[PDB]
Amino acid sequence: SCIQFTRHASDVLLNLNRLRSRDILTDVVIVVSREQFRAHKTVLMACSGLFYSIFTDQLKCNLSVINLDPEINPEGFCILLDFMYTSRLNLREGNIMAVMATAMYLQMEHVVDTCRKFIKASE
Amino acid sequence: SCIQFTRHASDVLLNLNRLRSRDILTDVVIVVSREQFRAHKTVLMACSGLFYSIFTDQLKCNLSVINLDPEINPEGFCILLDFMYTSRLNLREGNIMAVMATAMYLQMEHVVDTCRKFIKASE
Amino acid sequence: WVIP
Amino acid sequence: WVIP
Ligand SMILES: CSc1ncc(Cl)c(Nc2ccc3c(c2)CC(=O)N3)n1
Ligand SMILES: CSc1ncc(Cl)c(Nc2ccc3c(c2)CC(=O)N3)n1
Ligand SMILES: [Cl-]
Ligand SMILES: [Cl-]
Ligand SMILES: [Cl-]
Ligand SMILES: [Cl-]
Repeated sequence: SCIQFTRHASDVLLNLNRLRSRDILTDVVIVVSREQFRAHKTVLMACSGLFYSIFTDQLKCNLSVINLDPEINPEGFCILLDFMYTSRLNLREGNIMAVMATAMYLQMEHVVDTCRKFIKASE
Repeated sequence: SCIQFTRHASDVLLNLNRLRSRDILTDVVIVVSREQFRAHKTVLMACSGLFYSIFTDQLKCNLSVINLDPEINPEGFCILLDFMYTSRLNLREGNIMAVMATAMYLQMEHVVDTCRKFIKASE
Repeated sequence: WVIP
Repeated sequence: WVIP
């Protein structure tokens, strides 16, 4: 018999992004080819199958620095990190291959699906 | 020129609640009249003006235990904590006064607004 | 607010 | 996915 506030999840995510922009309570640095990205472990886990697996590991859950595979493009990661905190994906002809490859590695199934669809439309 | 994934914010919140239910990466205990509630500081800040003020304080941001005012009802807090992680509010005739008072203390403006409206309808 |  |  609950009532539901429609905008609550969006408002929560907006506030989480405000904390990220001000670097408040960020607890991990993600290193991508020497580029560094600060974030909240819980948000990373909530959005990515890879971060979920990493931070549920009894040893890795305590790491303050995570280094990604050297094949990962920092711009592709930056676009996906922005998507995690906003629901908005900056998908462009020039970045779609790097974004799809990064989303496959991060295990972000819905992003992989839209990249596959946008690539299929261009062929 | 971004695209947006409609269900992303809801999916993030659903995963954050799954982490809460399994006690994964919870970093604070909220004490309410001897009852204890584990949660994520970032989610508490994202939902409440009071927790936002507490965890942006340079000394309180480092506390693992927060004790609420003894007038706060643990059931009212439990209902609001559930709302924070799900967007669903279990508002009933028997709990509405305790829920409104707790939401006013926690500074959860949208919850206070619906309680005021539901109380006004009953008079 | 809505009835979910 | 939508155009926001
Ligand atoms: C599966 S239970 C669960 N519980 C809590 C969390 Cl934080 C979590 N995250 C997560 C797992 C897998 C995937 C994603 C997030 C996005 C995606 O495409 N795949 N999962
Ligand atoms: C104001 S900027 C901001 N930035 C980040 C966060 Cl985590 C935050 N939370 C917060 C502040 C005030 C209120 C709420 C959340 C809910 C409510 O009713 N009032 N605010
Ligand atoms: Cl480390
Ligand atoms: Cl996704
Ligand atoms: Cl403490
Ligand atoms: Cl609210």
